[PDB]
Amino acid sequence: AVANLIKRIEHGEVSDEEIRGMMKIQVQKRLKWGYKPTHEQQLAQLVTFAQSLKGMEMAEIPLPFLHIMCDESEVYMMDLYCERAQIKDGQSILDLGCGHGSLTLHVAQKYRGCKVTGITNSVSQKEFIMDQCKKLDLSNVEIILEDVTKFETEITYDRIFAVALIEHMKNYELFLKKVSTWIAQDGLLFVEHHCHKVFAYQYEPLDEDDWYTEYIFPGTLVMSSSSILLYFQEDVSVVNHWTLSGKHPSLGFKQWLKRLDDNIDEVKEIFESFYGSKEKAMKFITYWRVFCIAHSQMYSTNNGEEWMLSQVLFKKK
Amino acid sequence: ANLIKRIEHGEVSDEEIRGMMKIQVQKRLKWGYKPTHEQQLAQLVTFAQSLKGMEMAIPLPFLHIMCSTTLDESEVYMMDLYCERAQIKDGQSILDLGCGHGSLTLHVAQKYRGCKVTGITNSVSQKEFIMDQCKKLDLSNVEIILEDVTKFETEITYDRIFAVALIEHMKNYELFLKKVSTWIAQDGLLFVEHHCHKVFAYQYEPLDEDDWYTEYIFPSGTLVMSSSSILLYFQEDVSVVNHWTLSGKHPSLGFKQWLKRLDDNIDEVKEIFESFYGSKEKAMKFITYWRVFCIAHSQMYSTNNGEEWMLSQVLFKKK
Repeated sequence: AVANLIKRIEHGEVSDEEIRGMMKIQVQKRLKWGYKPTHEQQLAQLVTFAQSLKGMEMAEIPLPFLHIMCDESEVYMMDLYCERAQIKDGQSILDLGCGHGSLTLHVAQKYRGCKVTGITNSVSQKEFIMDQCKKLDLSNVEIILEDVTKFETEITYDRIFAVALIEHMKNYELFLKKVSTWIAQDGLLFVEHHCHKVFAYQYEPLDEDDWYTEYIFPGTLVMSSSSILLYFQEDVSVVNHWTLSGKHPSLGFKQWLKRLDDNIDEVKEIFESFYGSKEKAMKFITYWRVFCIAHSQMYSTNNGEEWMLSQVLFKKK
Repeated sequence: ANLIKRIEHGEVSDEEIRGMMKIQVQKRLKWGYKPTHEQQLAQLVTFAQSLKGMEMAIPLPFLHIMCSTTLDESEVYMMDLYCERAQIKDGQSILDLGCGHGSLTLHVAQKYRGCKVTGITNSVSQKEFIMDQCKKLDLSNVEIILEDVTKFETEITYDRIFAVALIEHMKNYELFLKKVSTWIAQDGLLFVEHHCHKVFAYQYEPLDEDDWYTEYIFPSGTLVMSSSSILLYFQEDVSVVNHWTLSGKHPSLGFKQWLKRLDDNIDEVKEIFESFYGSKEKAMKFITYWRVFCIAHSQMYSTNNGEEWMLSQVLFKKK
């Protein structure tokens, strides 16, 4: 019944510093769980995990919040995406899970001859984007409101982005097979995924003093490893593969935390309207604070050489 | 330069050679390991992409001599492990690329009487070291084709293909696997084993002015040491089904055992080679080369308890 610690964090009786201390322990426990004494064992563990994903299913916000939130490190990364995806003016572009449309809007403005199509889960996000289009006068963008795991079209695209989407997937084979059908002749697919450098795992509690896992990930999601997509090349082939150290996401979470805290009184306002309650507002806020605190700590581990980012460029076949 | 001459006349002990290799090894590790995963990975992918621009690629009495575990037993254990991981079954057509001594080709053909086994060698000799074995063992399910795998063309497809100790001699893995993929039958499999370093890959180019090992052992052919995961980046024409590694202790042990049999029988071997090469010292020079090869590589694969250089095995299906 570990479930008491939370409202303590939640009335603020547990400091950010204590939460980092707690995550340090969680990190050491996860690393010890995953690492193996020999390469033979370490690799077997990864191939066995990849095979298990093939037995799974592909997969399982107020607008004043998006306005407050949503910094040129974001710009750097998005230029890096365009360069590694070899974007050229004139191409048709598909953005899978475009979210806040940060990438969709950036490409549309940089490459005015491109046609950029975004696919999103949410009304609020489609709204934020297509009304970002009106202020930059972008005629460049179409947003389709739909489930990516359910979407399909006769249309093919020169370039497909899949950033922050793998994190919600389990059966990578079914995902890449479906996406492969949308790739035009000589088209390319760019994927970015948070990972551990060496091993993969499902978010399951490590022992009965592990609160992080069920708190942050209440059913079954997967942390990928940096090389795991190399074992899913039945329908696409790898063109290139890069990683970036955990310091980059670490900083991202800390900056996001800062923007939230710097604006906390108006965020606290927005979520009371949206949720109709101060208690529920308070618990959205606490969840996302702990998320940033805990993941900032996680990605910083060992100078960013444990958890990190993986980017993979695919072509069809 | 003159270091080489001296080794050949036996004024450079085995222990000195092991020591020289320990030094070489520490230099190669320092050269290969990078401070960050970003750089480490970049080094590997850039190396694999460079392979895509490259080309693809003994007296019988010696073979009769050389052919805690004994050498014999570990060899049998390894060939049973190949048959298990390659999912061999009685009745399959089986292609052995670079069948060499013909050990695996004969092992398979003997165990699965219903299999047809075809081997490929580019040798005057090895072909009937195998074909002599067949007439002896009274096997009729073996055919050996005299040919360079590099230029070999066929329209036949096979349920199972073996490529063991072959990749070590190749550079452009992309070209190799494309040609081979066309020989895989419907629902067939390709089993590859290669020596490698666990993390990084390299061409055998001298690390510095004191690097005698690289030129002495790999004069040219601009040969390549693979990494354990490098074939993952060569999946345009084949798809990985499984992937295993075995620690360096296994090949290290093998190199030690081979040297022991060579040394246990040096009288006969010198006889054989100096007859065969029509020159005594030219025979001391081939013998020295293979002794140094075994001593150096036994030491290399032993490094850090077998966790640096090792064996990688990859099972592929057709795309």
